[PDB]
Amino acid sequence: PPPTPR
Amino acid sequence: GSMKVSRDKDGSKVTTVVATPGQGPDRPQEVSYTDTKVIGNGSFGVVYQAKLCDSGELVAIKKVLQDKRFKNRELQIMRKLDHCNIVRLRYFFYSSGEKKDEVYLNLVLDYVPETVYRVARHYSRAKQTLPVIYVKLYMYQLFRSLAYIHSFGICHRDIKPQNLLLDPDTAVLKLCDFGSAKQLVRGEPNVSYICSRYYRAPELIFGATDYTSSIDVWSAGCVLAELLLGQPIFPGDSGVDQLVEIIKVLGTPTREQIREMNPNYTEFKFPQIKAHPWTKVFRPRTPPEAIALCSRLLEYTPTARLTPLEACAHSFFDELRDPNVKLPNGRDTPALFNFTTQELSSNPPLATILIPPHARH
Amino acid sequence: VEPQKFAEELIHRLEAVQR
Ligand SMILES: Nc1ncnc2c1ncn2[C@@H]1O[C@H](COP(=O)(O)OP(=O)(O)O)[C@@H](O)[C@H]1O
Ligand SMILES: [Cl-]
Ligand SMILES: [Mg+2]
Ligand SMILES: [Mg+2]
Repeated sequence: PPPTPR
Repeated sequence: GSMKVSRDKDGSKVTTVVATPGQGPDRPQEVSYTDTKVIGNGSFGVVYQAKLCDSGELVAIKKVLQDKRFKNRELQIMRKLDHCNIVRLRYFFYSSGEKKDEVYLNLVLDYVPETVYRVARHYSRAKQTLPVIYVKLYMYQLFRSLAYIHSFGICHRDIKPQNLLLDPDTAVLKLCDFGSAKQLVRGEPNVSYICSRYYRAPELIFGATDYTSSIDVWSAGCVLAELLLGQPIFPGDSGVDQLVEIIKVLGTPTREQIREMNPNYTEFKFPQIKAHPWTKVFRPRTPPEAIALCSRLLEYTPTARLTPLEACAHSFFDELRDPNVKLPNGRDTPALFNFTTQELSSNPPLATILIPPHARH
Repeated sequence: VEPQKFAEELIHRLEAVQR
């Protein structure tokens, strides 16, 4: 799972 | 980025780059390495092993693509870290790669040959259980690294066996992979879909955005349970699958516990499933104090979970504080009591327990 | 992810495993 989007 | 590629003294390909050291002010220096080979690969990028030409020491080079879509704090987080149970960032530099006219970030780290996952997998396919002494050693060092990063307000957000590097000879554990890590600030929301499957805290599965560093403690509890059990304790493809496994062990959370995790779920009528006793969860030969510790980590209410520093002081690790303990290979245990003021900042009086009298001399 | 839809699935699953 990826971190928060920009 | 400029990268001089040449050969030297044996036809061995030598790569020269100008790399910035991990610590201190930015003072980049020429770094030469050889014997480059891929030891890891994925959608994140590539991981190479290489040998520094000067010292001859082995290093890992994590080469990740500068993705403008998401936020990556991996570099900025690793640069401020310096602890014996966290993998060291020696240098970093920028270069090109597969994508045309694109820029990649290269992280030069200490090379550590094994992981907790690979070691655990050996015992699983051999139908053996990891000796309790190693469970103590690995878990203790994990909690120290957590106590360290939490003191800066940094949450790893991806604690799992694959991210725990091991040097089996010295039994030293090093936490790695800070691509999901973040400095948590109260009042500022965080992404909920974080942490790897099997190790995701219940509040994360419930979709909380106001979670704290205690999610790392839950994940650590999952690692502990896994080492004792020989397999993941809460497997499942989806969040619901994993939550069912958790409920089958802990029992249905109370309304108050649900509120502590995510208030938006307090008014639903979940069926009441009885808890399965921890002594029945693990094998009958499992040490009572390991069961006790695990039940204090795997708690629904995040504030009820032990802090990493408190976990180190738990009775399960009492053996490690014995003067006459040695590794099964014959060597002494790694450094375990060299706590700094920063590590103890969360709870200074714990030093009485954490530092045994035979360690103060 | 609606809390309603999520709880609905969870309740369904828990009823299946409930003694
Ligand atoms: N410093 C290292 N030395 C040796 N192996 C490493 C090192 N760092 C990472 N690895 C190995 O490469 C794998 C990927 O590293 P990691 O940082 O976790 O990448 P990712 O962010 O994609 O998960 C790890 O599972 C680990 O086994
Ligand atoms: Cl039940
Ligand atoms: Mg990883
Ligand atoms: Mg990562």
